[PDB]
Amino acid sequence: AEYSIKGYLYQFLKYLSEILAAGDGARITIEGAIEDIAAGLTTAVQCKYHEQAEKYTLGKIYKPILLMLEHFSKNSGVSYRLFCHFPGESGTKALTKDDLETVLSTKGEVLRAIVARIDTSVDYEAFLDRFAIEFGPSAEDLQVAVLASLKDKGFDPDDIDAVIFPNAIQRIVDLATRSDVNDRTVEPKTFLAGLREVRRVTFTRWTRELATKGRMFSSLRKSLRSCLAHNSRWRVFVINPLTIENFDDDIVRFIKAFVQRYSSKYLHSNPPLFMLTGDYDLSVLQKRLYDAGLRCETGKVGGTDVIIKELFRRPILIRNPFRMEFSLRLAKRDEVIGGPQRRPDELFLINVADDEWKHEDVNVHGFKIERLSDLEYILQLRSDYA
Amino acid sequence: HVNFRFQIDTQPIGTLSEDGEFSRGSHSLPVPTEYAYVTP
Repeated sequence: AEYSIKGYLYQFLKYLSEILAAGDGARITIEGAIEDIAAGLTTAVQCKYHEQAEKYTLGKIYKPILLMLEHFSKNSGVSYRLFCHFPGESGTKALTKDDLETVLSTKGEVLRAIVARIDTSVDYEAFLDRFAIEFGPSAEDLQVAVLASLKDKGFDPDDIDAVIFPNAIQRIVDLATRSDVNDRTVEPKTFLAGLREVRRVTFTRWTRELATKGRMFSSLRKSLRSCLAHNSRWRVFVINPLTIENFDDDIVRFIKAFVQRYSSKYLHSNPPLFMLTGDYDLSVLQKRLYDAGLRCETGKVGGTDVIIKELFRRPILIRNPFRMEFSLRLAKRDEVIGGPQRRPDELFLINVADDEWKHEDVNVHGFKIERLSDLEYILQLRSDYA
Repeated sequence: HVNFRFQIDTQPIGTLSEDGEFSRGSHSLPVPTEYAYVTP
């Protein structure tokens, strides 16, 4: 349907504000939102938002209640909620049965149309007991207050906005939508002690709507500048394609842009290595990349197994005119058994937790991109971001 | 002549990045086999 997300992110941020302000001993788990099996006999929640007004007006607020009555009609037998802002008025009030009847009253074509669509049968008393209309402040205020809270928590201020904050809300939402058998509630103390040790930028639909996103891109871009300025280096990408969007048709563009900026000259004398995990078939990708103009080093000899030697060798290069035998390197991870003689200089990971090659000298960079077009701004290949 | 072998001498001023920053000074000495380009 309409799926007004901003109300949902506000609701989750309310969870989070209470969690941060919470004292020792508190134990809660997320009330699952409908927009996720419906785990639990009856444990559900839902919310929407509207905050534009110079003073309270009972006139406009109707539509949410009508569409939510319809939703109740489609399924029931499972709590509900609502948030909205008008100047001055605040707090939570229980609507009266006479007020609910008035809500039954409609003076608009769309409202009366939804009413006609709404099932005749209703339990207005169960609605009053089960539905509510709360009023609160705008969101940005909550966000800035959360910023001060995180400051009070005593974390490195320079890094609060890039890693801690965007990853917090994500952890909180991980519980909203999931299917597994494990402890549900989340204690605060272990929560903070754990999040304090995780460094992995996180982008997604949720964080994208997060108010303060601009600084994140800029920080992560100014960080990788020196890492992507030198000419001769060794770089190692690793990817999981199960959870990314529209992989099969957008991986190629990324590969081409990369290989066409960083491995098209003479002094570029250590082409990269791309690795994919899962069950993907390299044949089709190799074929298309040939059709584009590039050549690859599968690493194989006779199509049985990979040799760790030939994959890592140096290529032949001639100046006038320019030719280069192999420009990129491909191999699946499970098949590659061994290690490199020279330990890489940069090891990027996309949607993965741990790898054997990690080390102290080797620099790691852990991301959680949901789409691939965002990283393109992080690695200086397009000026704008969608 | 003897092929042709043109030549174009040049003097340095400063540096320009992608984002747009201009920095004055011969901060970098360019390595050979590096391409040249014309200026809009």
